[PDB]
Amino acid sequence: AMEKVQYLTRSAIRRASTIEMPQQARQNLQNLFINFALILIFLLLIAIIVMLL
Repeated sequence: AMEKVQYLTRSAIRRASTIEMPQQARQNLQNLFINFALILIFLLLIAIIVMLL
């Protein structure tokens, strides 16, 4: 049967059907912390280069 297909689906739904501790809560907080920080630093960096070009 299409187990590999239902595999991604089970993992896509895992958050509500087979998730560990708050996997996406802890990952969404980490991603935002790392994405927000890198986006903020890249913005402050690109902004500084504008005045230091």
